[PDB]
Amino acid sequence: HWGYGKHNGPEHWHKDFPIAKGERQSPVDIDTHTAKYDPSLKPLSVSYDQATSLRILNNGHAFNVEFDDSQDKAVLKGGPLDGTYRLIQFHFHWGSLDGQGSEHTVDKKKYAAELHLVHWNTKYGDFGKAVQQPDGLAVLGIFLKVGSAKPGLQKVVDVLDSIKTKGKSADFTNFDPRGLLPESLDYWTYPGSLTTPPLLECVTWIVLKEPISVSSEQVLKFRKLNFNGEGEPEELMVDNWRPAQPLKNRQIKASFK
Amino acid sequence: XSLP
Ligand SMILES: [Zn+2]
Repeated sequence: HWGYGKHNGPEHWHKDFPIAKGERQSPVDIDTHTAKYDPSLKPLSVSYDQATSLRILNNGHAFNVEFDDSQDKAVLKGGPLDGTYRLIQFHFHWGSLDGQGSEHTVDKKKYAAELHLVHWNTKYGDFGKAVQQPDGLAVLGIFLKVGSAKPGLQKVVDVLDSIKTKGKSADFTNFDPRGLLPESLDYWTYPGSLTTPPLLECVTWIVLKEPISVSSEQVLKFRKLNFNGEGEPEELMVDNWRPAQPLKNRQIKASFK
Repeated sequence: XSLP
């Protein structure tokens, strides 16, 4: 029964998920002056040419675009990572207004939204096993600002009317997630957690420096989704972001000078 | 994460 309301939002999560107060929680504020350039970091390898999207789901907290992860079809490697991470799903976090919505912040700047491309380490065989390991997941985070439309997002925007309420899904085949990337793959990286319950400390975060631009109309359509199920009272799906958590004993490293 |  966790969510993003006054009564069940992030400040309540610790009562059912005590790791909420742990040593490697996400998101964090990225202090760009304190992040150290690490010349040992490799370019990110994003290999999405053979990606197979299957379905889009409103899970009551966001919408997930799901992929076939039964083979190495859409993988992340290089950057800070050892080995091969398979894309399982992407989703977004967004605000009620354009001045909030991202989970990570940059020098305390909040973006309108944040895209999470979620990948699991093939050495653990399945996502459920991977989330039990400190190097189980790699999440590629991309900021969204409001300006020009993102053409590669529109297929997502246009299906949202069909999954308005919690538990609705729709076929979502042949979607190319390459259309959601910015030009540069310059990134920050740090060790962290899932940003929703169960808040497991299993993520290598890779946050791109360059945002993507989406239109006001695209993000307005995100904000028409519902947290509620069909024939429950309407609660708009907005402000589904966790605030920045303490950095504690962590270093954020930059891939770029 | 949970099953799912
Ligand atoms: Zn997320």
